[PDB]
Amino acid sequence: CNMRTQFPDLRLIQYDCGKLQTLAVLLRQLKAEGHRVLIFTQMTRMLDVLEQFLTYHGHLYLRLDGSTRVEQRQALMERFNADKRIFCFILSTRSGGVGVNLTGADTVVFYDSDWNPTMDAQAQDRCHRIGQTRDVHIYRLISERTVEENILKKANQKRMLGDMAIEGGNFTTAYFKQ
Amino acid sequence: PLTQEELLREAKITEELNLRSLETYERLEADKKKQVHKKRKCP
Amino acid sequence: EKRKKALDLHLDFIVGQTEKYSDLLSQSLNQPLTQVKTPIPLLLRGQLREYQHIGLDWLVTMYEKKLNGILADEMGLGKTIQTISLLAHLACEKGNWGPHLIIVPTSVMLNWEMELKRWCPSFKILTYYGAQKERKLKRQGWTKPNAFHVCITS
Amino acid sequence: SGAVKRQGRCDTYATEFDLEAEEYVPLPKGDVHKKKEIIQDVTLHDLDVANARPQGGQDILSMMG
Amino acid sequence: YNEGLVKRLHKVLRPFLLRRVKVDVEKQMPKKYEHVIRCRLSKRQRCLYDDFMAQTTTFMSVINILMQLRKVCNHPNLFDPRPVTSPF
Ligand SMILES: Nc1ncnc2c1ncn2[C@@H]1O[C@H](COP(=O)(O)OP(=O)(O)OP(O)(O)=S)[C@@H](O)[C@H]1O
Ligand SMILES: [Mg+2]
Repeated sequence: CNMRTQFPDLRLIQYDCGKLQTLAVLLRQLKAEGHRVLIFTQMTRMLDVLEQFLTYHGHLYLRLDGSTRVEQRQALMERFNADKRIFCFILSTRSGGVGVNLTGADTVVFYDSDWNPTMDAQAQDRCHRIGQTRDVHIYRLISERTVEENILKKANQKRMLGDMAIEGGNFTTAYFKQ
Repeated sequence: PLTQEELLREAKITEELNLRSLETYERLEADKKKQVHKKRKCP
Repeated sequence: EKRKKALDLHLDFIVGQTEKYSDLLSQSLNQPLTQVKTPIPLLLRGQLREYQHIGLDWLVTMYEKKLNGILADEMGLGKTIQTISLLAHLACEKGNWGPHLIIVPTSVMLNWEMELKRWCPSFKILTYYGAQKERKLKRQGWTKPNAFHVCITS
Repeated sequence: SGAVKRQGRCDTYATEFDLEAEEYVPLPKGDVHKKKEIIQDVTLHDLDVANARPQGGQDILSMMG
Repeated sequence: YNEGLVKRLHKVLRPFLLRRVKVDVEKQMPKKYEHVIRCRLSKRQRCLYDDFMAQTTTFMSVINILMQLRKVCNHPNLFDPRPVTSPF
């Protein structure tokens, strides 16, 4: 068989992407310290490549790629919150709605950043919501000297605009009473 | 053209019906969730 | 040169009208008996948190002052519960049993129906899901007074 | 070539046991049947060797030879 | 930065908008931290990125180039996997 057909080494998947190397280091550290990770990406093909990388490294994962049926989504949520073996839960930022309660994890890794910081905020709130009993750490991976720095700059500008506009004013009844 | 008291009485009847419906939906959902979690084998 | 002055005077007029509205709202909210003016709805049949009660009071103030508003509470603070409490208050005290329309995303529709039935079973809830024939059948005779109180639709 | 390679047990079954002695592989994300066109660099000597010491039949006689 | 304009906008939006953050309302809430990690590109990624940035100057618009660069930064396997080599 080895003399009959040759397949690309699974190792070269990580070698061809610096994000994958940094994510391998980060995921090994997180599993050593005993945490659970949510990986959010904008592309489902990136979900497939992440499946290859995670299966190569031995991290058990579940997947909700926005094409899964609705009745399956609640089952996946319950399984992930109940099972302590599942290390990662790869997700698409634009999917899942608002009804997903992923309080089981305690770490969020954004493989790529959305242009709209509200979508990233919803992805974070998927794990930072009420009823969650651990500190939440958000990891954002950005490729140096690429468009991703522009994406992060745009997202930060939008966040600053939101802080100026809505968060700047108290917008509560306390201001009217005072 | 109905008055407030008639609306309150109709609200009471509809409240009874809606509570029945809510209880039935809760029972069905709980039973389905309990049945999903089951997993066994054979000797 | 005149364009800047015209824009400034128009913005000043808008700011003045908005300041009048804000002053009216502040005067309405300052009425004494912490000192929440609006009591809990007798039909609410649930326990609200303090800030939810404050939001209910603000919503009732907006209704009385006849101003439309955005409830931008963060996720999980109970925006749906606040809306249901507002509707229960209006129906019980104001008599506003009138047909209300709630447009929600399709995924959240069943959850909203569940919340309406949990908090306010009194309301005759109509849900507008289904195919064209089912929707037409569920419509039939909905112009009748006191035929449906709240409608949920996508 | 009729070359069959087993890559692994599907990833969906990686949670059933704690020690299975298996290598798991994700589900393929394309179609079941694929056709790929590639450019092969060969020499005349390679053709001569392939047709003089054949090993493409995958039969017992090829192994024997 | 002209704070007067921001204050005027706040005044305009004041009677209609009601906002509450979980920080001020739900006190028994775990803290959150945000980390940004920089990553470098592989040789394959660098070559594909340079090829696309060269395609910027000539039919592909800035949007298509933008999407291709985002895909390159994600993973080069999104374009073409490394071939499975077999005899002819
Ligand atoms: N006073 C209360 N008593 C019991 N449960 C409550 C109370 N207030 C809110 N909840 C619960 O809070 C949860 C969220 O209610 P919602 O009103 O839908 O929050 P939300 O602001 O709509 O969140 P999103 O933005 O829709 S995801 C529900 O499961 C309610 O049962
Ligand atoms: Mg809601």
